[PDB]
Amino acid sequence: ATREFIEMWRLLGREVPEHITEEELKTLMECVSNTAKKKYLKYLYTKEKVKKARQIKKEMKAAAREEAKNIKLLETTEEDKQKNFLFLRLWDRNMDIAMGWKGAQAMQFGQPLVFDMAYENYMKRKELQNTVSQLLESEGWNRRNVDPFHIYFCNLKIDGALHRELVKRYQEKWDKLLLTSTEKSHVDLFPKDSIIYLTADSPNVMTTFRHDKVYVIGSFVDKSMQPGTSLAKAKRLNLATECLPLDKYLQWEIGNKNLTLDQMIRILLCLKNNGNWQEALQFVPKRKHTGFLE
Amino acid sequence: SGGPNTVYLQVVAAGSRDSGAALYVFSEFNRYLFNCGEGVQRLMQEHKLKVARLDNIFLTRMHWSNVGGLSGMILTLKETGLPKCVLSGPPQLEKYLEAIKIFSGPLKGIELAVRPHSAPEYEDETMTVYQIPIHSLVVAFICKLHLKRGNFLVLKAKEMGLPVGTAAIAPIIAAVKDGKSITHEGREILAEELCTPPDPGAAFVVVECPDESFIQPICENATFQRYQGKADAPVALVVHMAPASVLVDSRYQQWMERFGPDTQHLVLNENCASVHNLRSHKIQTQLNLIHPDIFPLLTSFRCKKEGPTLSVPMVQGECLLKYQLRPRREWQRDAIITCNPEEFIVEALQLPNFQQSVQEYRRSAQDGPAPAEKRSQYPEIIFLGTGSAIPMKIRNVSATLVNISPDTSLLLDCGEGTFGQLCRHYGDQVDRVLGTLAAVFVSHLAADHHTGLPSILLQRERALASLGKPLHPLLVVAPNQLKAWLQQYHNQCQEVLHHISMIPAKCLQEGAEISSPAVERLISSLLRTCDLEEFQTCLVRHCKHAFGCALVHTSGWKVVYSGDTMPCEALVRMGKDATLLIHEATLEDGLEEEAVEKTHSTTSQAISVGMRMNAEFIMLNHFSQRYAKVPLFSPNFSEKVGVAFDHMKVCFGDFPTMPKLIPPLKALFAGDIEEMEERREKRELRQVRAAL
RNA sequence: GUAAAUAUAGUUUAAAAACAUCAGAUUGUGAAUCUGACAACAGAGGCUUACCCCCUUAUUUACCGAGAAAGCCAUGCAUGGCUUUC
Ligand SMILES: Nc1ncnc2c1ncn2[C@@H]1O[C@H](CSCC[C@H](N)C(=O)O)[C@@H](O)[C@H]1O
Ligand SMILES: [Zn+2]
Repeated sequence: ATREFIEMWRLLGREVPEHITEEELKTLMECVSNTAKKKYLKYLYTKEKVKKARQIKKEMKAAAREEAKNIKLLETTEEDKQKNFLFLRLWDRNMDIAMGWKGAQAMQFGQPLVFDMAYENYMKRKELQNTVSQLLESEGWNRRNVDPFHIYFCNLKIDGALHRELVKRYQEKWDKLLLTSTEKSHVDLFPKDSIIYLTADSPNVMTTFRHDKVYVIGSFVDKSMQPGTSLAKAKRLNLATECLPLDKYLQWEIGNKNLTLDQMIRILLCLKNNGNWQEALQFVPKRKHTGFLE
Repeated sequence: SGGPNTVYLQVVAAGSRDSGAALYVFSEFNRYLFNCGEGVQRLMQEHKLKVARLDNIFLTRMHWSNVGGLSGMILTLKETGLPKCVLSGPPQLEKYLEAIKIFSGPLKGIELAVRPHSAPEYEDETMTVYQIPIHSLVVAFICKLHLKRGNFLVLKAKEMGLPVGTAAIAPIIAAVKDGKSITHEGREILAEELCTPPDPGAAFVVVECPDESFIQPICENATFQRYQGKADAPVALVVHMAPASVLVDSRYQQWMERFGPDTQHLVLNENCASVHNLRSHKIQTQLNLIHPDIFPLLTSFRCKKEGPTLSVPMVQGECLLKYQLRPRREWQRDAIITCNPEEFIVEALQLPNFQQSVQEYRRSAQDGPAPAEKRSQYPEIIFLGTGSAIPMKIRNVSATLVNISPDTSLLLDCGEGTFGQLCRHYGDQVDRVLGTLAAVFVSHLAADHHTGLPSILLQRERALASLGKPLHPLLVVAPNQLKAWLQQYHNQCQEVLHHISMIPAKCLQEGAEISSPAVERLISSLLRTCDLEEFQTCLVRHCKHAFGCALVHTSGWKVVYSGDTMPCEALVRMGKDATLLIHEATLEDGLEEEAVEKTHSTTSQAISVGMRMNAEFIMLNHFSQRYAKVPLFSPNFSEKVGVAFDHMKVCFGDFPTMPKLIPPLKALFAGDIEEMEERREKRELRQVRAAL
């Protein structure tokens, strides 16, 4: 009956996926009615379309690489670099090991930066997936930096949805990520005076990056606007709040004033490395503003 | 051409004696309003109701209480840019439309059509409206929804293997939608087989019944009998706008019972109790904390006893009451206003420096000495609204009342909806308060400053009925233009001038010359009624036919009101050493050029005149939306500064206390203070960009 | 507050690709890869196969009341001031 009417709307011609799994059908059933299910089905269909297109492109490139590899075999010119090599080609491993050493040094002496995962109740499933993806990108950008932050994952419930998704996404790397993940709040780990909670709705405007201050970023993705939530949370603890200067330096044009976690961490990393506000704000999406105010 | 989607009905006005009997309907295609009445503009603005696509405006009776507010609605539509609008009612509305011209202002790019009762039908294929006349004259409207038979059955097309995915199938839809039977899949399929049972459209009737003289005729109506019992188009609901006494008539009750359980019988009348402005109640309740009598609680309508339990259901109407008709017919009472004073009090309390400032003010007042000279409470001055333009939620069109004595009251700036504020401010005593009125003053000739003049008069008669006093033509002072257009309204639409007496403002000017002995007698009676000694009128240089007034009593206190004007020496001479001054304050300093262009002064000019006036105290009034909630504060301002707010009560003894209230005011406006800061930043950016 | 437009959750141009992101691979120097993860054009609501709209927030821009007719005064047929009418 259930998959029967799903096949009925398939016959209707609506864009729907094929060979769907059980968890996806459960999620679809979780939807209220009509438009929610239609959006979810269109998503899944587009996901399958992209997956199959990537499969076709990958097979094409594999065949092209095979034939081109035989062609390159035809040369047999030899005398390649005289075999005068100082290092073996193990560069990805060495980069990972160097990043690990730098992460250990940062965990011991790095400046704290907190992501507070206390919004799971303000986020839908899709927003949760987006938040996890942006958290991965932010952590990756932090690792590569010449002077990484010491990243804290505060208020991260062990069995919560966000922690579950992070564990699923990171696999065994989760236990080896060079960062501090804890259920306690940022107020239980650092003095209340050193904490600055970054929000877009704060009356105060950030002027300079401070190296003795602990910046708190709300790991929140609200494509359904909920202004003042991070500000309200910071007010309960009575924490100082700051907002990025975007009206001062950029002609905002059309867009939303709340950036993503990855953009936020990149801006903060640029500022921490003695970058100016122009260089730091180069990470703001160009489609939003029109230029840097002169 | 298409079919109507979900449609909604809404009760804009709860039906109270103040700004009642307003109905609204909206669908995707378009939206309509019934009995715009008076003051519904502010009500719609507050509740975020969309005014666009309001092509048609409807009504039930010619009474000003049902048609008084048309001017504001049409002006708002003109501002929006809607090019066309039409009205439905008795043919005399045409003349009434002409009347509006005399104070319409610049009207262009807008069409003002009319839909007389003689018109057969309106149609538009979206919603149909029926016109039904009444006589002892009232008109009721029956609205029938358009047919939406378009439907297709599920999975039987697949069983029939229809050639889907092609274009030639699209015409075939009409064949099944129109009612054609065709042979497909070896079946002589009929259109009804593949079509959901068509619904012609729900019907609903709107009617107003002033009294039994209109209860009796309605039953002897063929149109009503058509929809009574086994109606061709069953009626989903009926809305009645009549008092409780009319609602309990034996004939009326029988007529209501005729339809049976099929109907729902929504009703609207004075007995309904609700709040028409959450923001106003919230702000006045918050202000009440600072001091009781300056900011008295706004008494809310509260019916003592619910209406008698009639056999048929009686769904009492409420503000924001919502009823969906399609695709489901139900009472969607989801966003109905609620009264939670405690929530407002706690929300205000959870503000920075607010409670602390209030406590500090309490300490200062307690330690402060008692008022010297034991100044008498009377006279009192109550500011109902201080708005300068189309009323907003925060404020209202300029209007003030001065109670000289418990039996003598005068009114200034009788703007739009003033009776609404009178009701909201004086609950049931409104009868005594209205009887207390001796005369009403008119400011410079302008619609905003005299929009609500007619309604007041009508209500007075009702109050006179409550008290039973003999008829007393209320006095009013104004230019001859007011007399002319009021006479036109009297002799065309609704007879009201017999309840009024008029006095030219020029005859009251300093050194004026009596025009007629009757004028002299009228002005002498005016002076005697309120125990006043001198009433002075002076010209003001902001527009033609503009007057500023001054009151001097036997006790010697001199109070001067100016309204729209600019610093004038004659004003200082007239109000030299005046006890109090109430002056307009539209824009802020630094914008002198646009102040001159609009002929309105700013704060700096207000202080300049006040120190020129040499008056004991100065009050600000006539503000604009740009000052959404807060007036400018600065130590450079003298202690005499006074900022008005809705339903603000003041007396002479309060003069040494107004400046002491400056902090707590700004304490409550923290968010609005931030708004002012952002506005000032924007103004600075604009000014520097212009300079460079 | 009211009308317009606009809204790409890593970025950009288009209307789907490129650059990116996370996990694993001790890679013989094309790893310039291979195996996987992610893939939602602001948020929510229908309705005819497909035909779009209605609403809520966010960003940027501009923001509410006097036509004619007749009689008189002054200036060089036109203008200014006033009086009665709609
Ligand atoms: N302009 C800005 N200034 C300061 N912090 C900002 C910012 N834009 C984004 N952020 C940070 O990035 C996080 C994800 S944006 C989500 C914003 C959401 N309205 C809220 O209540 O926070 C924000 O929580 C904030 O920590
Ligand atoms: Zn005014």
